[PDB]
Amino acid sequence: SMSVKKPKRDDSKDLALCSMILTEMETHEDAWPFLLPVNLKLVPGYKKVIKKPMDFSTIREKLSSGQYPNLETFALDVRLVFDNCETFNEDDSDIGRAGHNMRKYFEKKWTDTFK
Repeated sequence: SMSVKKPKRDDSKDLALCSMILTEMETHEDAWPFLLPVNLKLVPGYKKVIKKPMDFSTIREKLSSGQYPNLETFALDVRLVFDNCETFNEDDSDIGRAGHNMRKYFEKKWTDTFK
């Protein structure tokens, strides 16, 4: 509350460390469904169903231009990529499996770097 604060966690490396995670996600062999925005002209149903599209290149641009206020808003966009994937793709498909694999890969790096 006013004039009463928990000890200050050092967040000075968060930007660099999120960049590193994102580089690791970009270079994973199962990243291909997520590297670029889904083409809303060429994929029937996507635009109406997926209210907030997200992909790795859009997170990279947001990260590089100071559009994440803190490391949690960064994690929320990464998770959105996988939540969108699950919304639109059957679990038993190449893309559905890719999304589960990448979400696991992310959540481990996230815990190991920050928890």
